[PDB]
Amino acid sequence: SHMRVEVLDNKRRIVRLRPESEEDLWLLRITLRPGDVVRIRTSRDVPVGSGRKERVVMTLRIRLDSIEFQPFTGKLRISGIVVEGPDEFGVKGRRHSTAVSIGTWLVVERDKGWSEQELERLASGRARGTAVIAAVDYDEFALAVLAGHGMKILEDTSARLPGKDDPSREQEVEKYVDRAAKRIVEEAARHRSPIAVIAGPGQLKTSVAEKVQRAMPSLKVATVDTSMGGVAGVREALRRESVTRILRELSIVEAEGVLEEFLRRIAKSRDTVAYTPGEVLAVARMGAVDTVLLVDTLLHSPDDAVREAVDEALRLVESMGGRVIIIPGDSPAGERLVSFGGVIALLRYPVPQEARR
Amino acid sequence: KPHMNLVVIGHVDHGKSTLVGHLLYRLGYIEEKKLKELEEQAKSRGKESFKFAWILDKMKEERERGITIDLTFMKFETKKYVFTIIDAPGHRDFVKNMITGASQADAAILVVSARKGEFEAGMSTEGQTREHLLLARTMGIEQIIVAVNKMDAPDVNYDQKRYEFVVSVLKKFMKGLGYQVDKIPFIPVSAWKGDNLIERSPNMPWYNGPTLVEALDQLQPPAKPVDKPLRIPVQNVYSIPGAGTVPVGRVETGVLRVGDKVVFMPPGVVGEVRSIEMHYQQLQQAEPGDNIGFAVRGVSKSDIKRGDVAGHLDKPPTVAEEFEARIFVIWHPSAITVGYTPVIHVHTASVSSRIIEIKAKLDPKTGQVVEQNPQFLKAGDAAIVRFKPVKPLVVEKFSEIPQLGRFAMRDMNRTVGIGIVTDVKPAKVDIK
Ligand SMILES: Nc1nc2c(ncn2[C@@H]2O[C@H](COP(=O)(O)OP(=O)(O)OP(=O)(O)O)[C@@H](O)[C@H]2O)c(=O)[nH]1
Ligand SMILES: [Mg+2]
Repeated sequence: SHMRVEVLDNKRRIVRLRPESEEDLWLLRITLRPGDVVRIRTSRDVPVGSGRKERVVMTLRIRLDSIEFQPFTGKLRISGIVVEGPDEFGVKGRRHSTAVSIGTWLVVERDKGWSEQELERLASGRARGTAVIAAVDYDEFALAVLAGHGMKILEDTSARLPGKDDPSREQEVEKYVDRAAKRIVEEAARHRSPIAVIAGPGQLKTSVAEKVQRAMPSLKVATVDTSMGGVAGVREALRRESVTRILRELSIVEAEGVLEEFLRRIAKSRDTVAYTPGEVLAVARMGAVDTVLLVDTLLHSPDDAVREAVDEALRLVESMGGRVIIIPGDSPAGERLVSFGGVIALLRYPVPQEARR
Repeated sequence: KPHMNLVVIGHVDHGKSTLVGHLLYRLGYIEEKKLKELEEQAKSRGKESFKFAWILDKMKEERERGITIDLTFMKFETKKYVFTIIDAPGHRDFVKNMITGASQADAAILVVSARKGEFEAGMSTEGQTREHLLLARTMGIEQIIVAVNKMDAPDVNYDQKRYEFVVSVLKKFMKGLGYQVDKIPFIPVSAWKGDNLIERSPNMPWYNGPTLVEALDQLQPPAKPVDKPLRIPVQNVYSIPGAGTVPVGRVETGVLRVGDKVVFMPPGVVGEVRSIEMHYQQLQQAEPGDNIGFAVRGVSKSDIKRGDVAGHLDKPPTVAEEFEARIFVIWHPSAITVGYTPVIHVHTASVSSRIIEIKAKLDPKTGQVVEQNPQFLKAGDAAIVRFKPVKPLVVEKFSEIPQLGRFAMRDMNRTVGIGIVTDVKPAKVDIK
């Protein structure tokens, strides 16, 4: 149900753990850092012996160099320079690149020590699942899969339908909805979705909804009114009140609220927001941060200074009662963030610009 | 005998479809057995006062609702003119379709209800008398006839006091949009009864102004930009037996001839024009303002869609990789920033586009650059911004082909902004 996490040494530098869900894999993405040394049982191709190779399962300690996550693949890609292994194979100094899959045991050693918030973060993962969202109108149909940690478009399609006067226009829209229902079922199945949010203007969405309910009767099927179909509709639906409630446990969705509020303040009460790594650290030190919205790519920036600033600021706001929310760059909200350097913050009180030093 | 396109606009249910339907019936364009069959059909199902509207509304969801969803096209003529009248949806969920109608139009009939509560709905901050007047303006319609309607309703009853009020309110707003309001008719009518459609209405002796048909003949037909490269935004695509696949659209610029080879942008598909039909009439060429179907050899219905634009291979429609625009923010609840992605409505197309730069805030009175790269924009700032369409989009500089270079910015069922395009960064032409 969540990542088992057990601290091995008295110096609390070494932790054994086992991802048991993709959210656990995401938790590793936002937690692990370059310099961490991991230890897995992988395997590699060794030249034993004469002109021949054998694939040998072996345990290595790798100084992490690269941590990479792509949603809906169930894989955390990792890479680095091997710092220890069976000496009979001479792997030290050589790059190992593998993937941590769900269920893969791995031990990781952090020199600075594993903080207590970090350990808790790691174990937090409620294996919250997945949802699918579609939007349909007479022009377009689009379908997406949603998780806490990512969003992926699965279908984008003009309904190259006749104009309304056309004879058997009724038949062609009937085929259209059938197509849309069949896709919504296929992906909800493929992704183990309990919930299917079906959006759009007017009755098309409910024609579609009825048919997918009938094919997956245990599925939770919610219609949402929305200005249009297609991808823009899926994105609008993420902002409607009903969906924000149903999907409230998803970061991608919760981000939308704090971005809406952030923009409101940009317009109406400017000194109560901050953005940019540097500014957010500044106001996080004051104790001014109520919540911080942060794209995960900042956690893994190639600039050491900004990784340290961001992790610090985040350590700070957590310690003084604040909420921290990490989202993928690959999300509607995460794309709005890039203009603000990838982090925004809602402040508890007005901090003047002259004071953010 | 000159041709013009009429788009019928206004708030939801203020009577656009009955007004068009009845006008056609009176003018002699609908058979008795048909208007009566519809009367039976209507009454038979929920709807009842819809027999006139149902000679436009024919979609399944449309009849059940009973709402106009997508444009309807009909032909008729007056003494001076032959007309394509375009019946637009009023419901806010379908203003994208009203917009494609407005871009096609030479002139608009604004239908506004005088009924207590109704008129106020449509003229409210979020109502569609207001929205459609805005959109018509930004889409380049400068000839407008307003029909003040439902004059027979119990709560109006031909009252000149009411008429005068709605006109007052209407005129104020339209004047601020930039309309020379005194040069445009406000015709008290009953779409349902027929008051002031064709002949004078006994019930409203105080009017004396022109009837609807009269107002129609006072319209002056637009200019015909020949010697501009051919542009036909496609409104719909049909697979028709005897013809093949035929796009339908209004010729915006240039001239099309049977036998011409034509390219559809952005798909880059090419085909040869086999035929041209307008109002069921065979043409050998289509001039600007013509609203045509044209059969295209070598292209299939899955290759091209609404929002694509046809042109000669010679000089193909521009596909904007990026574009620059002078905009004005009508409404937005907070701050517009870089990254904001409204949907852009131009000619027959609607494509979301990411603001990738706010180059400048402009003085709202004299237009000088007042701030470069401002943090944000609000209603009602004027700015120069750069856009990046999220899918390929045909746009054209306003100074070159205006009808392909004026647009509304819409987000979240609201009209947020309007703009004209000042620069285009063309994508590389690909051809098939
Ligand atoms: N009394 C009276 N009723 C009218 C008049 N015009 C329209 N109505 C009624 O208003 C209702 C709306 O009719 P429609 O023609 O569908 O109005 P619409 O503006 O075309 O509707 P949408 O296209 O969906 O926005 C119908 O029940 C009509 O009978 C009128 O002039 N007088
Ligand atoms: Mg109608």
